[PDB]
Amino acid sequence: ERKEDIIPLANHFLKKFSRKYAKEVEGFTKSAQELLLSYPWYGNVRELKNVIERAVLFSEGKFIDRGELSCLV
Amino acid sequence: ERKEDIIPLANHFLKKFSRKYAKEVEGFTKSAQELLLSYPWYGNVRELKNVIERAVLFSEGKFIDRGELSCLV
Amino acid sequence: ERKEDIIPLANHFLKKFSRKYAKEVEGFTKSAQELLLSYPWYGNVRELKNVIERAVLFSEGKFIDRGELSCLV
Amino acid sequence: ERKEDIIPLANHFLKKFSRKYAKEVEGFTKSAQELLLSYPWYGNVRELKNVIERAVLFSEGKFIDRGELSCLV
Amino acid sequence: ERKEDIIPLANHFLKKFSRKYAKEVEGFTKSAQELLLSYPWYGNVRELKNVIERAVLFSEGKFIDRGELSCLV
Amino acid sequence: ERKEDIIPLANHFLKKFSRKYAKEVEGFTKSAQELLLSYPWYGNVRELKNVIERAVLFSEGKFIDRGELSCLV
Amino acid sequence: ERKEDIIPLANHFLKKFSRKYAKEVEGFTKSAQELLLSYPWYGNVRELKNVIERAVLFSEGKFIDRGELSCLV
Amino acid sequence: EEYVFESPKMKEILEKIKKISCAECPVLITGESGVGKEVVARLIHKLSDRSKEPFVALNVASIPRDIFEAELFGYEKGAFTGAVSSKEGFFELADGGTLFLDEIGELSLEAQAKLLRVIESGKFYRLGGRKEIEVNVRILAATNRNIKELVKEGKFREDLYYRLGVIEIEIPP
Amino acid sequence: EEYVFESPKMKEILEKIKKISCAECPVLITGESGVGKEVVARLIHKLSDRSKEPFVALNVASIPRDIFEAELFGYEKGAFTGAVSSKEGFFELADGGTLFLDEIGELSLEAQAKLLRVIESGKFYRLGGRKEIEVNVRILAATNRNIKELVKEGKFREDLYYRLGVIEIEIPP
Amino acid sequence: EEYVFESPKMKEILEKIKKISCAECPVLITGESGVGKEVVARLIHKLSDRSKEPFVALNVASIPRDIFEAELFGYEKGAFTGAVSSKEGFFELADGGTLFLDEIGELSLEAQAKLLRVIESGKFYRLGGRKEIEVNVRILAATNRNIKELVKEGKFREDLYYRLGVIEIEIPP
Amino acid sequence: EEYVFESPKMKEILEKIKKISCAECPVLITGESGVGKEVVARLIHKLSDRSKEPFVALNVASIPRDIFEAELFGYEKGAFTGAVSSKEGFFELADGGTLFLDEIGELSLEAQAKLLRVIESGKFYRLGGRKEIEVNVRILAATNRNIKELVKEGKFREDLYYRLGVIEIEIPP
Amino acid sequence: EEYVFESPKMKEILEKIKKISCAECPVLITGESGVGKEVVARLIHKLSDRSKEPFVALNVASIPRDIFEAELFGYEKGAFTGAVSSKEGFFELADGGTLFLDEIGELSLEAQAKLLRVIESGKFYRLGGRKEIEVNVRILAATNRNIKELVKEGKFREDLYYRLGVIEIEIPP
Amino acid sequence: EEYVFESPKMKEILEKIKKISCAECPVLITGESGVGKEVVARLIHKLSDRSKEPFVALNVASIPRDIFEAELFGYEKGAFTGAVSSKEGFFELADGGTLFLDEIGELSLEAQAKLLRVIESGKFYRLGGRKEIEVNVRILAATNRNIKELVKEGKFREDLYYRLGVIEIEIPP
Amino acid sequence: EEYVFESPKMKEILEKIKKISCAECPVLITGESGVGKEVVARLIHKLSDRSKEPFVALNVASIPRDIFEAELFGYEKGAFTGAVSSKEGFFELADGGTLFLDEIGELSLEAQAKLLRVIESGKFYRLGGRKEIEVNVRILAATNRNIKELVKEGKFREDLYYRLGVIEIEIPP
Ligand SMILES: Nc1ncnc2c1ncn2[C@@H]1O[C@H](COP(=O)(O)OP(=O)(O)O)[C@@H](O)[C@H]1O
Ligand SMILES: Nc1ncnc2c1ncn2[C@@H]1O[C@H](COP(=O)(O)OP(=O)(O)O)[C@@H](O)[C@H]1O
Ligand SMILES: Nc1ncnc2c1ncn2[C@@H]1O[C@H](COP(=O)(O)OP(=O)(O)O)[C@@H](O)[C@H]1O
Ligand SMILES: Nc1ncnc2c1ncn2[C@@H]1O[C@H](COP(=O)(O)OP(=O)(O)O)[C@@H](O)[C@H]1O
Ligand SMILES: Nc1ncnc2c1ncn2[C@@H]1O[C@H](COP(=O)(O)OP(=O)(O)O)[C@@H](O)[C@H]1O
Ligand SMILES: Nc1ncnc2c1ncn2[C@@H]1O[C@H](COP(=O)(O)OP(=O)(O)O)[C@@H](O)[C@H]1O
Ligand SMILES: Nc1ncnc2c1ncn2[C@@H]1O[C@H](COP(=O)(O)OP(=O)(O)O)[C@@H](O)[C@H]1O
Ligand SMILES: Nc1ncnc2c1ncn2[C@@H]1O[C@H](COP(=O)(O)OP(=O)(O)O)[C@@H](O)[C@H]1O
Ligand SMILES: Nc1ncnc2c1ncn2[C@@H]1O[C@H](COP(=O)(O)OP(=O)(O)O)[C@@H](O)[C@H]1O
Ligand SMILES: Nc1ncnc2c1ncn2[C@@H]1O[C@H](COP(=O)(O)OP(=O)(O)O)[C@@H](O)[C@H]1O
Ligand SMILES: Nc1ncnc2c1ncn2[C@@H]1O[C@H](COP(=O)(O)OP(=O)(O)O)[C@@H](O)[C@H]1O
Ligand SMILES: Nc1ncnc2c1ncn2[C@@H]1O[C@H](COP(=O)(O)OP(=O)(O)O)[C@@H](O)[C@H]1O
Repeated sequence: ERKEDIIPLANHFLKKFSRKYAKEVEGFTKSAQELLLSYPWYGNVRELKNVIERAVLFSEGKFIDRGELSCLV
Repeated sequence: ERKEDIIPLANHFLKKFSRKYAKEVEGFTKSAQELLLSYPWYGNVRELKNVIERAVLFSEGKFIDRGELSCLV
Repeated sequence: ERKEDIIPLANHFLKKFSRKYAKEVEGFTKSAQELLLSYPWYGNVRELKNVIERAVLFSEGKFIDRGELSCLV
Repeated sequence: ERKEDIIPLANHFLKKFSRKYAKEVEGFTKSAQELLLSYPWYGNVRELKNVIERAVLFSEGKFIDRGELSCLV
Repeated sequence: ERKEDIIPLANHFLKKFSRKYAKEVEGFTKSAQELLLSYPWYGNVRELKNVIERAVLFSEGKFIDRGELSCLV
Repeated sequence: ERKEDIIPLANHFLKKFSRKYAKEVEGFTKSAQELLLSYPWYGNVRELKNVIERAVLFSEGKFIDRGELSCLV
Repeated sequence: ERKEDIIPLANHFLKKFSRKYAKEVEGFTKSAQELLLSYPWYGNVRELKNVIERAVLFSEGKFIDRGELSCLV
Repeated sequence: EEYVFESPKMKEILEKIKKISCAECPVLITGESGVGKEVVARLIHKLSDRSKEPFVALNVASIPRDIFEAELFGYEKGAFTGAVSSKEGFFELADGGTLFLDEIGELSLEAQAKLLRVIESGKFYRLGGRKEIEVNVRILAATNRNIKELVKEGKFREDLYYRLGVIEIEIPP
Repeated sequence: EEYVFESPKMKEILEKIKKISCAECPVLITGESGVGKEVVARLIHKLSDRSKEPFVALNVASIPRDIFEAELFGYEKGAFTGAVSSKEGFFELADGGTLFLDEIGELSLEAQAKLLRVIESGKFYRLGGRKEIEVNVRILAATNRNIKELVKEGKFREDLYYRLGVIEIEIPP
Repeated sequence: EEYVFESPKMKEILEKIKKISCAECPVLITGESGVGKEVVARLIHKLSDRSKEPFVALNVASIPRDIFEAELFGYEKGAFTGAVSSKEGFFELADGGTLFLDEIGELSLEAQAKLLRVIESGKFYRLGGRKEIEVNVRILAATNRNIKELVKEGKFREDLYYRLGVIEIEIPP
Repeated sequence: EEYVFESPKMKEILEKIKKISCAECPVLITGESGVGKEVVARLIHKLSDRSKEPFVALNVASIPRDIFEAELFGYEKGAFTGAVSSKEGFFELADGGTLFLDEIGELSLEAQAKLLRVIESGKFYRLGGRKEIEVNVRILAATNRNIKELVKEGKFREDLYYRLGVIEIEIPP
Repeated sequence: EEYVFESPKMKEILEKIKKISCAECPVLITGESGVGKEVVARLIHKLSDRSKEPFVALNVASIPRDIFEAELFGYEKGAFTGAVSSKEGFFELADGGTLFLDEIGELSLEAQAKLLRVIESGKFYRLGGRKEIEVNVRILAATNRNIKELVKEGKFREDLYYRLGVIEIEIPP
Repeated sequence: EEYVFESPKMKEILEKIKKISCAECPVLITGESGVGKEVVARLIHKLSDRSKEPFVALNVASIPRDIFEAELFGYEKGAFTGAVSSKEGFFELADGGTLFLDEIGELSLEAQAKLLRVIESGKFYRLGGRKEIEVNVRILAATNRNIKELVKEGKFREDLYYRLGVIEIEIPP
Repeated sequence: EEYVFESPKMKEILEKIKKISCAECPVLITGESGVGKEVVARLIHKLSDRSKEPFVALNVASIPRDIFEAELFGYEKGAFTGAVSSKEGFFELADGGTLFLDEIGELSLEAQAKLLRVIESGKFYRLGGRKEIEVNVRILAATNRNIKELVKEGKFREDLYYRLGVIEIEIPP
């Protein structure tokens, strides 16, 4: 109920971890950003924190889209 | 089959209880002693133990005869 | 069983705390004083001590009435 | 089993304390002396020591009788 | 199926116990030795161990024969 | 599903144990090697580990064939 | 296992103490000497040392026999 | 006002109760349904030394034969699927007071025994294990059936009979 | 006065008891109900070296089969919902004295075993875990059923038979 | 004199025992009741390097399933109402020697696991907490049931099977 | 030679493992019995930065639920009858390395909590008192049950789920 | 951006928090699971005068009831087998800051008391002996159970209630 | 205004307090929970000669039984892992004033003794060693249990009873 | 008036005391609780040559086992956190007089030894280091337990037994 938070938060996280695991990950793609906004996030902020540490590690290029995310969300 | 035991035993018991319930009961009368010897005592020593605790309590004077006993035996 | 104590005590307390938390609270209103006298005070003096530290903090103006009190009592 | 000790001892004690707490207590009354002799004194000399320090303090006049004692013994 | 064992074993046992219960029992008689060899010994070595502790205790003189044994075997 | 592993592994094991129990066992014979490859090895690597510690101990000469193995496999 | 020591030792001790506590005790009687020799003396020399200091003190006349000893041994 | 006793045989039975006063030996009451058995137990106890003490009356028929040996005594945890706590007991609740077992004949052989053991030892254990509780309860059995008979039918332990048969009162219809 | 033994077979059995005196091996007594079994146990023990020592007689039928293995031995805390203290034992209460188990056939296979283990080792543990107690109790089993039979029915452990079957007395009706 | 082995299959099994001598891997013995299993364990151990060392044989059936996991291993204080001392263990008593678990199939899933852990690690803890004891005990399981079967019934842990199934001896009726 | 991974979904899962390499967040592995869970943990750790560091795998089922909270963590002296020394811990033994808790669903609510506290704080205390030890252990939970479900059954703490649910791998039968 | 409060009753509760700002009297928070209790504690403290000071939140359920009275407070050396140093405390770690005890009802009677003593005196001792430490910690209890009830169940000390019941906030589901 | 005493038995008890004024012998107060015990102690002391002197009230239940004998008296350095200084004492803090031990029955046998020694000698030592401190504290015990009983249960030292039983006040519910 | 001794065995024991007069060898008194042990010590000393000298009676149970070896003897500074002065001793206070150790069995093995050393040498040191004090104290041990037994339990040093067992008095209940 704060879809206006998912994309900013997520982006926070993607930054934390991208720096924590030294990964050249800059950010999410549109396709991905959508998904993140549609997911119900039962865990809420917590679950997104995990979903993205996980997506940062699984990340291969500079961005994240339906690819790594769908694996979870 | 030890009628030579009934009167001594009985007398044991009458003593135990007369002292246990603080009753001025000294002993059985002839008339009573007879009965005790005629009873078949199926329960044997046990039944006599009860029959007399019971007779000691039911006792009113200093002795026990056909009176209280017949109530049972 | 000392309704003659509630209003004086209460007034003691309201003073302690009003001074302890630097609150411009002078005292209880009639409407409030009534309530305080009707409450059963199971905790007694203790419960009133708390009920009022709490009411002193919750206090907004110079007085306390049904308002803050009802919150509790 | 030294009832010949209770009254002398007691009297010792009543003296100790009467002097220890500056109490104008001279001694026990008959009525009291009886009680002291009937009590079983499980604690024995010890219990009597206490029973009387206690009775010396509780004492109001010059003597001690059924009054203060019964409170205990 | 080791009748060549019964008499030696038995003799072992009779020694153990004769010494365990301080009994002047030296050994089995012919008549007895026979029996021991004919018994089927379902319990085998165990049963013989018992049969003889038992026979050592039941023993009256210096030897054991049909007497005590038959009681069992 | 790695029959290309049975013979090498087995050979690993036969070495471990041959050295662990100081047994002059050099290795398996053809006849034996076949069997080892045909067995389904439900336990897999584990079962072969056991089957051979066991075969190393049971070993009598310098080699192992249908002999000791059949005992198990 | 040195019964040839008990009576000499004992006699040593009885001398030490008889002199240590100024007691007119000269020595043990036959009856006593026997006992001392039969006792197992678990404590050995030590226990006898004590048993006799103790017997020297308990001593009443000039000698020691079954009397004082039995108290212990 | 008062209670009701006036016929000779009862004018009597009341007294028998009164005498028994100073006692604690179990009592066996027997009479047809309605005769006043449970009214006598209650009176015996009003008269015993422990009148002020509790009266734990329990109909032995008012409980399925398979749960009596679980509620009379008590229950040691996890021995029967589902146990919120080792179960207390009417024996334990009746500790210090009377335990009026109504309709005795309806006791399972297993409990008939288990009672006997507690009438003599006075100690009991909840299920398998050992006794760890102290109960002082006066037994008061009342039944409308003829005990003796049941003994030849094997439905009633004899030794348990004589044990409760210390004092025996029989209420005439 | 005295007790009663005068028939040959009993004139006997008394002596067998007397001889057994100086012993401690378990004893297996068997006779129809009422024959005097429990009277012999009691006499065996009055005669054993430990007469002055306690006599812990317990009817194996006077306790629900599910709580025997909780009271004979003992109980280790919190293993069954509700435990006021790890439960002591009749074995422990009988320590140093006799333990007359009446009506043996009525032993669960689980305890029949658990007893055997204590007849040989003499050590026991209350529930799961290990032995931490020392008990010196002479076993005295008495049953009115025919043991042997029960062995072919599988209701009675054989090895436990021979173990108690050290000394065996049979009371004729 | 001596012991008894003369049939081919046993003339054999004796040797298998002899060879196994210099070993310590657990051993799984299986045969109908009475076939000589527990006689082989005993012989295996008389022959192992640790013959002079103790032999801790314990019937897994001779102990209520709820107290096995309390006596095999041991017990950490106050975890079950009543604990006189953290309970030692047959594992600890068998330390340095053999531990012949008879009738394995009768192991609770909980202990079947707990054993496995000690067959591999060799370390164990008494209840909740961690291992603080060092035990060197050679496992010797004997059962009369068919293990494999039990595995498809889920009553017997498979991995625990293969672990004890290092050396396997089968006694023919 | 090598190990075995060739199916797409696993050709995958291997990589997921490889990527996770440079990490330490707990990992939750789930698949039917036998699927290779514990084989993946082991591989994850062979690949993590701490491969050379220890691997403390412990089956949560291989220990009675009442002694897990005594061996996982550790134990502060004299808190349970019998304590030879405050008990170390698998957590402490796994310090600096991996701690593979197998069959997580089998964690008591009490430990499920106690673990959570150590997954976040990383500090723990043996029983009552406070933390005085420093442990750096990477949690690796594997269970064959469906966690989520258990959460609606209340048998599994949710917050502990998401905490271990950082990285989640699911092995297909 | 920000946090979330907009419903009347909460539009409220926020303020109550704000007012309470300048205070230190303990606070009792109560609401169903998930309602935001622990979110309010955290906010109360972000708002108290000691926001910059530590926040020592500890789930009273996340620790075995026997080790809470060892970790909350602290521990005096050698009092429980194995002590590396007299154990510090969450009370001591929370000194100068907040100590949010979650799920209060789960406090042992022993600690419920021991807390009370520290809510009034503010001094505490690690085990037997006397207080030698100075702690200034604001108590913040939150529980989802109904305290009052627990008081008639005897599971919760009343005087400890009123002590924490200085300021009481109730979060509606 | 004032305090509250008006019923005969209390109209009394107040005076008993007043008389006791000029004394120092310990006092034993007993009444159901809430009756006013701790209110009387406080009054006794407001009335004793040492009213202006401190009042060291300590609930004997508000401290784990293993740390009471560490805080009541005091503690000699390095005797229990971790000691910042030999621990002072409530006895030492109460020196010159009153020491109101609430709920006495809850005293360990070890301290029950240790108190006795200080009620007679008035000297005490912190742990092993000897007394090196001088304390003048008037003992004031209050308990809601029946002391005498506890004496036959062995949970309460008798000689310690009579020692505190110098002056005894009983508050009626 | 006087004291009380009139039964033969005591008519005796008094004399034994009288004879022992002129002695100083330790004395071992043993009898059930209450029999008069501590009354005899006191009398022995009233009769010894040192009657006018002090009587230092100390209950070995009235002090936590960890502080006895700190108060009996004494304490050398800074050896245990917090020491106001090297602690004197009951031995030193009893110097020149009697030292009646009540309930001896309750002596730690460490002190049982440490006493022995002082019963023979008469010299002692407070903690680590060497003896620097001269004490002439007559030992008077009294215990209600059976010493000998304790010796086979290893709870009581034998050589310390025989040392105190110079003169031994046994008070019959
Ligand atoms: N508003 C937020 N902005 C950025 N990160 C957040 C936010 N809220 C929570 N987080 C992160 O998510 C996790 C959830 O934390 P927490 O505050 O404990 O949740 P809860 O509401 O259950 O108390 C934290 O570890 C934190 O780092
Ligand atoms: N010979 C006797 N003399 C005196 N009292 C006896 C005698 N025999 C039995 N009793 C009493 O009778 C009761 C019957 O006891 P018991 O020995 O158990 O009988 P049983 O022969 O059935 O074992 C006992 O409680 C005992 O007090
Ligand atoms: N009569 C009173 N007048 C003013 N304040 C009081 C009065 N009685 C109690 N209080 C206050 O209420 C609280 C209750 O204190 P307390 O005396 O300990 O109660 P209790 O009767 O349970 O011992 C105290 O902290 C005190 O400050
Ligand atoms: N060959 C033997 N020689 C002497 N005594 C034996 C012999 N065999 C067994 N025994 C005795 O008989 C009993 C039977 O013992 P055991 O070896 O356990 O039998 P099983 O073959 O059933 O294992 C033992 O207590 C032992 O003392
Ligand atoms: N590939 C292998 N090469 C050599 N030995 C192996 C191999 N795999 C397993 N083993 C041996 O077999 C046993 C099986 O081990 P493990 O890895 O635990 O199996 P699992 O796959 O069930 O986890 C081990 O003790 C090990 O020594
Ligand atoms: N003697 C009596 N006097 C007055 N009322 C009686 C008497 N006997 C029985 N009653 C009444 O009759 C009813 C039947 O009682 P009860 O004794 O319990 O039946 P039962 O004898 O079958 O147990 C009771 O409610 C009681 O009030
Ligand atoms: N030989 C006997 N001499 C005297 N009384 C006996 C004898 N045998 C049995 N009794 C009596 O018979 C009753 C039955 O006793 P008991 O032996 O306990 O039965 P069971 O043999 O079934 O166990 C006892 O109360 C006892 O007094
Ligand atoms: N091969 C054998 N030679 C001699 N005696 C044997 C042999 N096998 C078994 N026995 C005997 O048979 C009995 C049964 O023994 P056991 O092996 O313990 O049974 P199980 O195999 O069921 O465990 C033992 O007492 C033993 O003396
Ligand atoms: N992918 C795989 N490649 C090779 N062997 C495997 C693979 N997966 C499992 N195994 C084998 O199967 C066995 C089962 O292993 P495990 O993963 O421990 O079971 P579970 O998944 O239930 O924990 C192991 O001994 C291992 O050698
Ligand atoms: N009022 C709120 N505004 C925003 N988030 C909230 C609010 N209340 C709860 N939450 C969120 O819900 C989760 C549950 O939090 P919490 O308060 O810790 O549960 P509980 O009340 O049971 O202790 C937190 O992670 C938090 O981010
Ligand atoms: N006689 C009394 N007069 C006025 N207040 C009392 C009286 N007795 C008790 N109280 C009140 O009741 C409360 C209970 O007090 P307390 O005596 O401490 O309980 P307890 O007797 O269990 O120790 C106190 O807070 C006190 O204010
Ligand atoms: N022989 C006696 N004559 C007179 N009083 C005695 C005698 N023996 C004991 N007492 C009394 O009994 C009480 C118990 O004393 P005590 O000897 O100290 O117990 P214990 O023997 O357990 O140490 C003492 O207070 C004392 O007055």
